[PDB]
Amino acid sequence: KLKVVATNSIIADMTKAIAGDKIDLHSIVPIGQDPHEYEPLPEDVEKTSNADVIFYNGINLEDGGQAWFTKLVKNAQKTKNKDYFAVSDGIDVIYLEGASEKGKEDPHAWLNLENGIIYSKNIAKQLIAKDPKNKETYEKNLKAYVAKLEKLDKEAKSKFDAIAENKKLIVTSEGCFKYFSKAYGVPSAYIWEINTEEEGTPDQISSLIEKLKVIKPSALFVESSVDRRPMETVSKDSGIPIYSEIFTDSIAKKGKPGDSYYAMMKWNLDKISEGLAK
Amino acid sequence: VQLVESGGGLVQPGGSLRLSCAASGFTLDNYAIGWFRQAPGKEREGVSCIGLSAVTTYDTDSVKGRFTISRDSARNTVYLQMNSLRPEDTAVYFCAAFPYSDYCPDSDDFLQHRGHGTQVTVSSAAG
Repeated sequence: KLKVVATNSIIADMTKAIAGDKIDLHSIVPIGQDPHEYEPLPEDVEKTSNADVIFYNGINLEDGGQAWFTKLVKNAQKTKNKDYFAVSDGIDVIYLEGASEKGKEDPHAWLNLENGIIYSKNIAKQLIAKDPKNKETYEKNLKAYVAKLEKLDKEAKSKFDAIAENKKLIVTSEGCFKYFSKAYGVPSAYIWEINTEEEGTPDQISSLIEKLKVIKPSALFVESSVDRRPMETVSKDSGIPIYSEIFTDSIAKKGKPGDSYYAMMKWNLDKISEGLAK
Repeated sequence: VQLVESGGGLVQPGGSLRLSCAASGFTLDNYAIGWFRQAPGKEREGVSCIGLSAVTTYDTDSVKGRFTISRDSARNTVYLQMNSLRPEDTAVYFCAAFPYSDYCPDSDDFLQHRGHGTQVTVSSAAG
């Protein structure tokens, strides 16, 4: 008997994974939508107004001036760390290069399990304290969720270290896989940077093609929520084939590949490893 | 990735039988398995579902508290344990697989890889 609100599908999965069925969920940003910006509906205003706790990633995902989340917590009359809690904290954080930003953060910390664990522990920390005598199982579900993520994190690191220093490269469109690269020993290469930039211009396309002409991944990959035509040409006008799709923005719907945080990561980790290994 | 349901056929009311869904194709480690049942006269129901992460969910209230889904990856087999069976449960049970997933599609959905099911009924079971 506790009202909880998640700002997105990844948080909602990590939360459902901790409570099983004990707490009352709401996930504000739906599958396929970008938690980066979404206009809240009256339904989101009321479920946050009646919330006991609200969780969000922040770290320049949804915690700025025009960020939808910020407006929601004030026109709904709420306060920080009593009503709402940030999750992406304690993470081995990447500051956005930011030539035009000069001191802001990169939100994609869930693209590795090394930090994915932190998110699940932080969601649990501000849920257990808030549901004390009914806590019971939350501690177990956390140990298990983390144990599974950690198992996989360890499998992933090994799978990458065993391929090649000269083949390992994550070739993406939007360069959101920065976190992936640190945890797993493999740098990314992008057409464009995270949402500070424009997309698909010739000075981005030919820069990525030069790197492909110079170093040699066996495959290129595309994101779930993205227009594939740009990558399609860095592959076809000059390059190696596209092998699979990879998950970034959200959790897939049930039965589809990547329908849980663990699952979107199992998919990425297996498909990226195979694309470069082969 | 080529499934058979073994398990068992009919029992008496109050009985218990374990259904067993096993792969004769390729590695079921990366798949969610759901059991569904289709009655001789009613719609398919989700019975239970075990995911990639070995997380489990139960989809139909009519069977909750009785049915259990579990896995043993050594044999690529998931088991559905029935308990305290009643005539309301007589149906063809079958399993299906869904890739890189923790959760099953709706019972209404076209299912991707189902096996030929197992007819399970509940009755006198002797002269």
